[PDB]
Amino acid sequence: MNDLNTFVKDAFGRPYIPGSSLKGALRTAILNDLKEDTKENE
RNA sequence: ACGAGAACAUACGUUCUUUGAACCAAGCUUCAACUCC
Repeated sequence: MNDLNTFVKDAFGRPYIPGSSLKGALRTAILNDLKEDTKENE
């Protein structure tokens, strides 16, 4: 009935949000033009 | 009964002296620990 998923923590065991997460969020927000933006978008 | 007989082209002597396989150059670029029920 219980299966816990915990938050990401650094080596000191004190949590933080990595910057790749926020860049993924802003990339999802910016890319509301057409889905043509590949892995060499400047 | 030879323009012949006898006679080492031999002795000595460092392929050696000086000389950076160097100079320049981000293991980096783009990525949501995630979706479904």
